[PDB]
Amino acid sequence: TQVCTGTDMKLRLPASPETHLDMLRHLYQGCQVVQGNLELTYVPANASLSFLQDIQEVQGYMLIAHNQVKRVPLQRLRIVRGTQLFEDKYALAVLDNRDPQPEGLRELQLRSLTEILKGGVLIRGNPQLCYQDMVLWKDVFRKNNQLAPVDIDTNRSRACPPCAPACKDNHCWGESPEDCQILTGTICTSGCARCKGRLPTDCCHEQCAAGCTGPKHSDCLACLHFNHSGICELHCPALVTYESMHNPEGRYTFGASCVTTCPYNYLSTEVGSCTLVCPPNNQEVTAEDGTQRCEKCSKPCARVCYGLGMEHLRGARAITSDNVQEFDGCKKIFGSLAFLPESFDGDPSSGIAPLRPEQLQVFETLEEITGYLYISAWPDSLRDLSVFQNLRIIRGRILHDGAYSLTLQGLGIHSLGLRSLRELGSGLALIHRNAHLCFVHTVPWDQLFRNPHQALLHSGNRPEEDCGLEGLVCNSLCAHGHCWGPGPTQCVNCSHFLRGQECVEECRVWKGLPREYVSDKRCLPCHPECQPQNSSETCFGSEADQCAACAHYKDSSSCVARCPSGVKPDLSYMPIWKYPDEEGICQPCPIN
Ligand SMILES: *[C@@H]1O[C@H](CO)[C@@H](O[C@@H]2O[C@H](CO)[C@@H](O)[C@H](O)[C@H]2NC(C)=O)[C@H](O)[C@H]1NC(C)=O
Ligand SMILES: *[C@@H]1O[C@H](CO)[C@@H](O[C@@H]2O[C@H](CO)[C@@H](O)[C@H](O)[C@H]2NC(C)=O)[C@H](O)[C@H]1NC(C)=O
Ligand SMILES: *[C@@H]1O[C@H](CO)[C@@H](O)[C@H](O)[C@H]1NC(C)=O
Repeated sequence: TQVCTGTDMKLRLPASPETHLDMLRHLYQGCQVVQGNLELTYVPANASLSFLQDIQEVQGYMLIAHNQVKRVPLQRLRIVRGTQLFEDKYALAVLDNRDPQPEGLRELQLRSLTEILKGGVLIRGNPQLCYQDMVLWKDVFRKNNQLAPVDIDTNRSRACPPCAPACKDNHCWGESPEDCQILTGTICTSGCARCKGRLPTDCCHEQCAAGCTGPKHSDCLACLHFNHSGICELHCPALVTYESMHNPEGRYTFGASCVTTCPYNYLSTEVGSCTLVCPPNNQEVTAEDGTQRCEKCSKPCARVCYGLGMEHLRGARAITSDNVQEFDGCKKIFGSLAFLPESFDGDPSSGIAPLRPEQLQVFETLEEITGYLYISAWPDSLRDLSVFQNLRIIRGRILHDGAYSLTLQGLGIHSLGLRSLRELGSGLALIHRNAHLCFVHTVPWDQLFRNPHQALLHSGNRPEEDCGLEGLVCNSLCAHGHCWGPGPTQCVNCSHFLRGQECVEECRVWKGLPREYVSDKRCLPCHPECQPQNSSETCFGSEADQCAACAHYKDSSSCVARCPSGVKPDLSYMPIWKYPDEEGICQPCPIN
């Protein structure tokens, strides 16, 4: 697309360096607006970072830390809004880009960045870096962001070449005549916050953010608040106008844009904003057909199951013996599930018992997670993720490290067993360091994804061709070779009939055990009082009334194990007394 979602990993090491770059690539390739924080970290010496080259806007902060690359190609980046700040104060943080000694970041080259709405700048520990002190920062910082901290270290093990002669003022982002700083704040006339030149004819509209092509609200380089189809405006048009009526111009706010409709995986509020999370004392209602909306509860909200990151589990790290039981009977969890080594080791200092595999069945009910699933430890006695057999959707409205809606890491599992998983609402799946794990590639991951930024990243599992030579392959009854584990329960779809959750070639219509009838490709058992037929069907439905014939006795039209002796109909005093015919037909007893 063009709008994408950033991350939230701060300075923490990537779990998967073998995969980190792929991740950055899948998140940012083609992306123009990052909603969230743009965090580029631990990029090695030779990485290609060219998938960053379309980024024109960061809504949160931008963090460039712990890389060895010499160049970070962000020359189209126009604005960092700073709706979130690093260390709660910096819109731009460039940290520790060096090697343990020549490598390390050399120039920032942010030659399009003409706007920082909120927060300041931190540049520290970057020993090859030049030109960090030749930016006029206060031109960059919005007029009312002028007191933003500038904490810019210039300790260097190299000599900086000057700003190229062609630079009209002595300001630049780098040594080349292309990296000249373009000034759009400090050079303006009067009460003009942003301009394209020194004259008032060059003033930008007040609703523009980084600069302009001309004077109009259709000529902005970026919108200060909201882009309403090519016009920057203070507000999106209301959904309702005042008698009060519906407004056919109505728009929803999504980021710095006015949208006709909320994007996938988002909820609509009455006031027409889009959220990942409802305001307090709301409920999520699924319009019958796809939509979800936030609606305030007139009386007390129905009791709901909160997972990690949410309400009283806001600060909780992991599912544990002290908390598993809060999930009994839960179909929907608002929040996330994470199972870490601590979950299964316990902690003898708090007295926390290790989580027993049996306790995990409290999840057999689970159909939906609004946040993420993160599994970093799992019992060795559980060969698969079968306790989540009925899990249908991981929404990924909250994501681990702000990137992953499904993580399985360093586990001993042999198969997945996630047999109901049909949807990863957003975020990436990361499945790595599971040395005995097969049936990863038998899953049709493209079918669970919902945007083109999502992918499965994988490494260190069992090679697929090594599984495929040991008979760990999809059962042959699974349609299209798609399955989640070995055997006939693990199909994504059955090509034939299902008996319970087992895929079978045939129902027991003529042959078999207890006899069966068919209904919607489903093997269903005849009543136990039906007599199995040697030649024909044994039943045509489930009830005692629906047998070819009775194994024991018959009462009116249904096959029965015993004749009624003294059975009283609901609201009657008169009991029925019967006895079986010589041919097994229940007849009325001659006495009451
Ligand atoms: C990144 O680039 C450099 C430069 O090509 C790599 O260093 C080279 O290593 C190869 C392989 O042995 C040598 O043949 C070159 O002569 C080296 N060049 C240098 C720096 O003098 C470096 O290994 C690369 N780093 C990564 C992350 O692979
Ligand atoms: C505001 O958003 C509009 C989208 O409505 C952007 O304008 C479109 O940009 C695409 C790709 O850049 C063009 O192909 C279309 O011709 C444009 N359409 C419209 C509605 O003008 C626009 O760039 C954004 N403006 C700002 C200031 O960010
Ligand atoms: C950079 O140099 C000065 C003076 O030599 C020193 O006091 C300062 O602490 C250094 N910066 C860092 C990385 O601490």
